[PDB]
Amino acid sequence: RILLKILLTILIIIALFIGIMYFLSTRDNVDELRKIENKSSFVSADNMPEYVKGAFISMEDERFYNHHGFDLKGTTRALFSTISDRDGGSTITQQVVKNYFYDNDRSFTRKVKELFVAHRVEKQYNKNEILSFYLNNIYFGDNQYTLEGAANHYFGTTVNKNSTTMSHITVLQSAILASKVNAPSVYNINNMSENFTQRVSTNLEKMKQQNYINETQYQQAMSQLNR
Repeated sequence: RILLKILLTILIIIALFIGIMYFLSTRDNVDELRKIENKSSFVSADNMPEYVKGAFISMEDERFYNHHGFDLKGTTRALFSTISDRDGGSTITQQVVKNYFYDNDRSFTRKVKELFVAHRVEKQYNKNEILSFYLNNIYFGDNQYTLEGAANHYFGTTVNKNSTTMSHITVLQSAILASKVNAPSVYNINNMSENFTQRVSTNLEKMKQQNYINETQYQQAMSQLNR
């Protein structure tokens, strides 16, 4: 029975190991997202075609508005399949937090602070705006980090439903960007591979699957792509 108590001490010590981790979370603030809500090229979600929105949602989080900034079962399955696939499963929120606080370093201990920062944003930000902070903060093909910052670069078009200037966003251009979110740099948006071409089709299929797009619009995104 003495052995079943040493399990305690360890777990309690793992338990407090995660306590201190909270202690650390403090030093970084929640406020950038308004600053990064200003940028050389900026946009908001509620002023973007929904299929652009789902172009990433479906991909990085099938049901992003449903979770409260954490996909505990899919995320577990995620890290359960990372080691078992080497191929989500962190939704859209944390992604921002990652790109926000710690771009240079990767770690588990980082993986943890990360989630404390996950709590701190759904509670300080609506699930539409965080989504947008996501898009106006990420790495695209060339040196672009907002969604609009690459839109004109590559597609010379616009992610604004409103935009009367630079051609309306297309569907068959939107998956390509869900790809982008991690696509660089082995994969390139200028000259693609054969497995590269593979994914967006998958990516699109969910936008169809989870119905961010009806049927008709999908083949017109499955035709112009193979030419």
